[PDB]
Amino acid sequence: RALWLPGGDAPAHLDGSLPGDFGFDPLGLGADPERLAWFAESERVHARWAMLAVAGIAVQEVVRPDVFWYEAALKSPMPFGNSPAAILGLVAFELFAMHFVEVRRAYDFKNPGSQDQDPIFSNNKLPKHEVGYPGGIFAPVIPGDLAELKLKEIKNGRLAMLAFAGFVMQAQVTGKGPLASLGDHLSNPIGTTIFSKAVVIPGQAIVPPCMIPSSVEYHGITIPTPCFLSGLWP
Amino acid sequence: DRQVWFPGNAPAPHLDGSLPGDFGFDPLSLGSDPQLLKWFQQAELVHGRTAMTAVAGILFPAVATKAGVVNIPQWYDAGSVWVQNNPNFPFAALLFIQIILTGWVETKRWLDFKNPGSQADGSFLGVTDDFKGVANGYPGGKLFDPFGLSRGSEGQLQKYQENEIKNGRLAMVAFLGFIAQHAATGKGPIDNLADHLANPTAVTFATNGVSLPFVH
Amino acid sequence: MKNFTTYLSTAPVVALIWFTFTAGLLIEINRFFPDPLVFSF
Amino acid sequence: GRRLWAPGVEAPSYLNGELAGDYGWDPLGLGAKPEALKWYRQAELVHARWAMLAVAGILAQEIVKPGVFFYNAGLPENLPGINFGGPEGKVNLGGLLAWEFLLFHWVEVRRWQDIKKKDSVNQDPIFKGNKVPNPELGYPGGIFDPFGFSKGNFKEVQTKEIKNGRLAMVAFVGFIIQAQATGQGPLANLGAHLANPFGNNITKNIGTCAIPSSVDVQGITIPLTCLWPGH
Ligand code: CHL
Ligand SMILES: CC(/C=C/C=C(C)/C=C/[C@@]12O[C@]1(C)C[C@@H](O)CC2(C)C)=C\C=C\C=C(C)\C=C\C=C(C)\C=C\[C@@]12O[C@]1(C)C[C@@H](O)CC2(C)C
Repeated sequence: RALWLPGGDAPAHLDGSLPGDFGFDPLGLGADPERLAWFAESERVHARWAMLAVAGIAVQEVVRPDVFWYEAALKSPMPFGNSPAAILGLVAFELFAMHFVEVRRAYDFKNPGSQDQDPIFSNNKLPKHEVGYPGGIFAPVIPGDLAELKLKEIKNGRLAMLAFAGFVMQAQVTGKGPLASLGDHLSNPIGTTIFSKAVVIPGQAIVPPCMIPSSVEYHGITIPTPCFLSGLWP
Repeated sequence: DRQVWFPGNAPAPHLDGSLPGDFGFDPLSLGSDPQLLKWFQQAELVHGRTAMTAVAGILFPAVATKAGVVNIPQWYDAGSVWVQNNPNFPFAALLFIQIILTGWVETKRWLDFKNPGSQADGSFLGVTDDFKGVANGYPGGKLFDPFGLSRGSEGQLQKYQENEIKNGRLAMVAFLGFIAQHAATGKGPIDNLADHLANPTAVTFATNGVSLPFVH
Repeated sequence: MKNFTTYLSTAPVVALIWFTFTAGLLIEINRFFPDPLVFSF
Repeated sequence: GRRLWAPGVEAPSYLNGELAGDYGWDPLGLGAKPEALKWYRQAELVHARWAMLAVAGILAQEIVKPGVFFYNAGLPENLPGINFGGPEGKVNLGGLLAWEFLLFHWVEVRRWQDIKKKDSVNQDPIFKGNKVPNPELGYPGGIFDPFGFSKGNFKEVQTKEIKNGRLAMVAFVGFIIQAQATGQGPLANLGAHLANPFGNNITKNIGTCAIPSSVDVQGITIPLTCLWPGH
């Protein structure tokens, strides 16, 4: 099968049944089978959340170039309530909704087929499916076969996870959005890479400062905004 | 047989190579008794894991302090800095909290040593399988090994056991070096490393001042 | 190690350890609490 | 091999002529194990070819630009005047390091996977029709041998390669030590020896380390040292 390192050997606990199985497990994290199933569900949900986040960051940077996505919570709209404390109501609503939907997903994982019935309307029922791939009303149209689409989903999700890590780290080291950093790299390719402004030799070390402030004052809360392991930066 | 600490010398006859990191090193024969050997194996594992955590928590803040990003105090001064910066948290209260928490976890570990698997009865909040223990000094389970790196394969477990014991011994020797270098230079370990890297022919133990008390 | 611990369990060695502990406890009590004559605080 | 490195010595039992340039020379016995011998043969091949290219580059650069010290060729102002892009087109050396790091990580991981398992990365990963024959380890061929010079006596041309590579490695060590002792290029050293043989040789330069202790390259200070404690 396609291996992350061609010519190498896949570990024995990765047979190739899972979508996107390229034999990449050098640490042996998935050698326990129930841990492998749990980590497959975790990879799927991480991939989908990172896909949505990367698409949202790109769109809301294209739509609003004057708003930093790192600082987008400070300038977020407030369509509900006339008070600055209306964020706690939105937090409560989000916590209730995500608790419901994630408990539904988790109990589908532990008990397969248990959460297939609509709790309100007993006629509505999801058809029988696999764990982590609900289908039914969640997938009204499937443009193609399931296995190739699953491979496409996991590949795009891994790319989006790497892209979100890049978005975060570039926001810390540049203080600016993704496509602006891409334009700065396109303007000066030789002098904008991480290898350009960061050099560590045994003599001395040059570490770029992070432009994000260490804290912000959000209605008298003083939210800490630490640069992610900035002392270990090159 | 296996590789030994002194090539050409036979290993200690009470060390048969079953334990991780067995290089046959027991010149004082302190591990002749098998029960005392299990006790000393738990001692070495606890010392090594504590040393590994301590050396990481000394080195990474000191590396970050050397780069100028933060101003975390050196390891020999952090208790004083914490006490001076926390007047509302008395030393005795912090010590009491540490003593009761460590006493709870260490008494559980001790009672598991006396009777293995005895903490698996569900008396602590219904925890049954996770407190059973895999081997002497290797608890495992879903709590202590949540990634399941010991439940995958046997050879992977032995490789990780060798990694753990060798890095633990290295960290213990490193902490001894931390003590000796602070007593000789009055500076942090990353400060000592930076001073050595700046000019290694003149920054040596022979030039600190206390390793060679004479003028020379 | 068993024979060495049996030697440490002999009566003069046990007496030395116990009397060192007791004498040290009395010495450190009289150091931390100098001149105790009565049970008064 | 048959002709040995010294008269009267005997070859080790694991060195009797499989490899080219086998003179039965292993005083430390490092090639006693076949896996270690294969790894060290790969190391000798890449060291030989890199020293080959290095000696060719050092000799050719003194023909074209005799006024540039090859020891100082890494300095940004000793670079050729070319446009690296940006506001001024000046070098940055970070992106220059990044290019080489990425490309050489790819090609050397490919070579490493070849060394671990023979004929395991012969195929082109993208265009699967393309393939490398790889008759022996360290000798890939195909697009690496376009003129097909290995179709004849493979052992003889392998012997030529390994012997020229050993000469190139010794010559590169001589280049480095001469540049550190004199502060001049190799052909300048040869001309100085040809001018005054008894007044300019190793006995007059071995005590001096002409390289400065440290240099400053666009904001960072790289420490420098000779290969011996000269002053
Ligand atoms: C690999 C072949 C190679 C060789 C033999 C040399 C040789 C030399 N270079 Mg050159 N370079 C080489 C490649 C490159 N150089 C440069 C750019 C420069 C510059 C800017 C300079 C040199 C200089 C030098 C000279 C002094 C070296 C020294 O003493 O520093 C001391 C050496 C060290 C402190 C260690 C250096 C390498 C060491 C053997 C370890 C290898 C590095 C590993 C990646 C370490 C891994 C790090 C991990 C932990 C992440 C010497 C003639 C200097 C000079 O003298 O010019 C006047 C100088 O200023 N070179 C680039 C960037 C395109 C290279 C690309 O590969
Ligand atoms: C060296 C060591 C052990 C050495 C023992 C050896 C070699 C034994 C060898 C032998 O027995 C054998 C095998 C066989 C026998 O026949 C012969 C001998 C030769 C006898 C242990 C160290 C072990 C060292 C340990 C446990 C380290 C832990 C220290 C801690 C917790 C430090 C914490 C903090 O430093 C932080 C993190 C932050 C700071 O700011 C504050 C503080 C609190 C100071």
